[PDB]
Amino acid sequence: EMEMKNRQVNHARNIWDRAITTLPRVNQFWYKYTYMEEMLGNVAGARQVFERWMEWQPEEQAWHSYINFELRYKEVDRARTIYERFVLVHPDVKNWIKYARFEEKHAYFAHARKVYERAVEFFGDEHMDEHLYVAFAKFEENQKEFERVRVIYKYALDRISKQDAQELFKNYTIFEKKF
Amino acid sequence: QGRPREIINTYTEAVQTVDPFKATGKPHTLWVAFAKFYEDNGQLDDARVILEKATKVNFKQVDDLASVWCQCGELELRHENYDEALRLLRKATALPARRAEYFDGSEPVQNRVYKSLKVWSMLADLEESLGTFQSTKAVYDRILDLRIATPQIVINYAMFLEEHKYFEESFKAYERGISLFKWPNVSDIWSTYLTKFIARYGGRKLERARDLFEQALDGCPPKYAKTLYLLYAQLEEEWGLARH
Repeated sequence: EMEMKNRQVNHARNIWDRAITTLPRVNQFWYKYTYMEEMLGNVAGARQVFERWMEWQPEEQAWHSYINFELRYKEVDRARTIYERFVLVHPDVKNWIKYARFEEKHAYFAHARKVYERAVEFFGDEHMDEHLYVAFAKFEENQKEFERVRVIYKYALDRISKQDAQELFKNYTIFEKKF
Repeated sequence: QGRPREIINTYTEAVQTVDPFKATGKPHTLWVAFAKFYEDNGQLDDARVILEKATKVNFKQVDDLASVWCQCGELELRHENYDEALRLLRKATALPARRAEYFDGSEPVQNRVYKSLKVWSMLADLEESLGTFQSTKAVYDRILDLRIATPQIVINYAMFLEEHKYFEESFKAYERGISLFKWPNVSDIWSTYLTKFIARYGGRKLERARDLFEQALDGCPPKYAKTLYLLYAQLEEEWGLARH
């Protein structure tokens, strides 16, 4: 902070690179380097520092910040290429439902079909963590009725002992009936 | 001004509009009219380029696209022989099958029943004159709606009865009429087709016919005015059983 407060930018970057190489487990120095790069230009050194921070096995809060910084820089191919190794590290239910983020920008039909096939071919063939089916039903209700009645009724092989939830059976029935 | 002919020039100015802004259906209807001016321009000359240029606007999410393609299908019906009209209408009618609507806009849903069922109906199974309707073309229209459609129910079930005339088309018409619209809107036509199909397919004085007719209409609202009886009551009294 004392080096960034002054007009020296070469020594500040050399101190930040040494702090990032000596303390790889620290996250405050990486956040300060990301803030200094956002205060600076949009050169490829910021993307290289982000790739070096992501290659050091970061958490989901750093991956979400990198995805937000990529989405706030008008990047479509670079955001989709950097999202392939994010789902392969943390296979969470919040990360599997956020992997199909290209449908919310240009509606990405082939990419949504590939993401649905990857979500059906992933882990959870018997329970699906009670979160992929509701998102698939919402994506089918927002789109046309191609496979909206199939995955809600004929795909009950991955259900857990009651074929629905307690407060989400009549709601799913009303969502499938009136759409 | 000089609409049929003046210099054989200003018709291009009639097709010249531009001024890009927010509009729905105006450039497509005026583009189809410009395709009629192209029909007076020598017909297929410049017409296919206008249909291909106006065929892609953003990604789906418009009812004017399939309306302009269907209008080109009507101009293809004005084209006499149905060979090329059926090939171009078959490919252009098969394009919405992959992707229909609901990309971005003010429409919450896709609503491909109207436009998609209109293009599929113009391609095959018109139930009036044009032929070349395959046995799977009715399932291609029911799959074209992909959920439920009411625009051509009576006529759709009549076409499935023309191509088949069996109990499978009657049960599919009853399910498509029940899931079509709640209450005896299309379900009343499903009841009429259930009695007529019950007599002409399931056999006269059949127990399953009364079981299904009494099962679908069981609770019911009061129909148009009311009928809870005369169909099933008269059918049961005419079945030869004075007890039931």
